[PDB]
Amino acid sequence: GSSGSSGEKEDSKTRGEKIKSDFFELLSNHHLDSQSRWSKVKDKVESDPRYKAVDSSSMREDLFKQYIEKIAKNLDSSGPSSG
Repeated sequence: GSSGSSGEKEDSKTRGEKIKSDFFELLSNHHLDSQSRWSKVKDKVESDPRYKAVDSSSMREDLFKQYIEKIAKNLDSSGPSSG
């Protein structure tokens, strides 16, 4: 991303932080797959009120794309992750 910021502030003026966390949670919960399609994830997440929280579209495509991008590419596997 481009927008930078230290730590995390939970103010009323801007409560995007929490909104961001919720977004990821949902997507991930939908067992995202490399062949993930925004149109699909959207038609599936739409049913959820959390998806309504995000007003800015850019955040949706960007965020969603970000997560998916990581999946497709070599997944971060390290530690006891493997059993």
